[PDB]
Amino acid sequence: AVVNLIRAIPELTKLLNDEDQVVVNKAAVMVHQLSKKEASRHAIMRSPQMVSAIVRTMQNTNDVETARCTAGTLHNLSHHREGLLAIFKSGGIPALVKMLGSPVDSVLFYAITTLHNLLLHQEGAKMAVRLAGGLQKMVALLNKTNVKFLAITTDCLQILAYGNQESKLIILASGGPQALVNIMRTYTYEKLLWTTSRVLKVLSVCSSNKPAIVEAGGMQALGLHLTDPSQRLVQNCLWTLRNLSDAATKQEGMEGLLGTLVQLLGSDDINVVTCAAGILSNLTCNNYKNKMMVCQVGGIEALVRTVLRAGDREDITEPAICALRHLTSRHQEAEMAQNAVRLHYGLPVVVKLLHPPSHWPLIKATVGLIRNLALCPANHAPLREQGAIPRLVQLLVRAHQDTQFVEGVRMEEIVEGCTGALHILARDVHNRIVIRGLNTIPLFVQLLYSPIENIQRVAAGVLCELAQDKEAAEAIEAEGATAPLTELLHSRNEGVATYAAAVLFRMS
Amino acid sequence: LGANDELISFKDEGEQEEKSSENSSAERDLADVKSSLV
Repeated sequence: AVVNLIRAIPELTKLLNDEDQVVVNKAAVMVHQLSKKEASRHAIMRSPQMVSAIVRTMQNTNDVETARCTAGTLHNLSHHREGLLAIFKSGGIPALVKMLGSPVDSVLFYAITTLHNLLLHQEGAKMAVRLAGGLQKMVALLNKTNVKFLAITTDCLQILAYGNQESKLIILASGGPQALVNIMRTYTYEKLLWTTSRVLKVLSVCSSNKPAIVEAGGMQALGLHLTDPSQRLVQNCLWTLRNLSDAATKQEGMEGLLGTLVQLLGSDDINVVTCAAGILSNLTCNNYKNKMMVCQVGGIEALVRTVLRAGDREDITEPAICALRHLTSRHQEAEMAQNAVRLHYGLPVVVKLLHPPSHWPLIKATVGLIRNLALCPANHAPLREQGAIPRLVQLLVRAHQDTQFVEGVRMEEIVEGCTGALHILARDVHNRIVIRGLNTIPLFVQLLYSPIENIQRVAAGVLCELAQDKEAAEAIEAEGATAPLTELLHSRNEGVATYAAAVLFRMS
Repeated sequence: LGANDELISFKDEGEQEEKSSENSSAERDLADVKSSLV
């Protein structure tokens, strides 16, 4: 009796447009079943009206099954360029972004996966997602707990944020840093850790996102994975940690991170060595706690070995030397550190670094390290024997000449640094003879006239030490040092005033 | 006592990639993840 049992697209498109929702729901199911077959797919993808109806129904329906079926249909069409284009041109992105707010998982999954496909292969998709407010929706979803979903969501964020300062700011405003750090500290799924580390790397170069990542516990979270078997993950964490380092010098609970970084200096991967050295240099800056920990785990030796391996590679020696500089001053184990640099055979290479081909940034740091090393009397003779004095004087003379930004460094800083190093080295009777013999007194007296308070201090300091010897005190007086030193008794700097009084007393 | 500590900026080092090189694709790793999630 009932016959005709077993143009389909044009018929279904009409049904999805029906005002009757029960009809729309049933048609939605049929369309979805058809999207499962490649044959029926092309027919759907080629119909502008079909796609538009699917997109409209999805964002307007109140039926969960209809939302699921239409979202699933679009996902099925997203595997082909033609499908991606049709979805794109039919207003699919705003619709999909709206679906990211759905309380049903199946719908969210179809939406985020289809969006990822659009972002990867559809020209114009990134901009559309940003405009539609996708960034904000995605960050909000980072509190979900399905690790596969989180991996796709975070990668979408990476695609959208890469090379786009505005997107990074949006992510920041939506609380992205804290959510991303939470992921790093909570999950173990490598692909997610990796996609998430890529986002953090991108954000870490933003001056606004850097402080937010650090305060969220980012340094500690990234540090937790520096030993994971995934090389790509370790590298991403290291690069990110380095970018953030200059903003994490006030963080606590860095013990674990510092320990691993020191061990990483012993890596055969020069890129890992370079990053770890850079991170260590910044983390040891004005933080006695961090210096203590680094020294306790053999950091001095590791850093000396790093300098030796680096050779003339200044992208490795600068941070390694700066780090050694930080480790040799102002902390309970600074004295031990000053001795360790010597006991680990580092005095010769440190002095060598004062010579060409080293550039000013490295020389500046090296002078600073030698200044620290000189605080340890056992280093007085070794430093002299390696020729440190003559070179320091050479640098001083050159730098002073200029003062009468060079290669990125202010020569005034070199004058202050070399003269300070010489001031400390002059504590040694033998070094005083060498310093005196290089005809340095006239130059030291001239520095008393320096407009820089710190230069007058170290100049008076070295003259004070030199004046301990009669003949020297005589040479200092003959240079007309009396006049300026007397005026310096009125210095606002206690050190200057004190050193000046000491020299005046000795000249008499 | 001693030299003053100083920070090092890695601004250029970090901004290098996003300026000179195009962004990498993670499809190889996520393809299976996406099909599985769906």
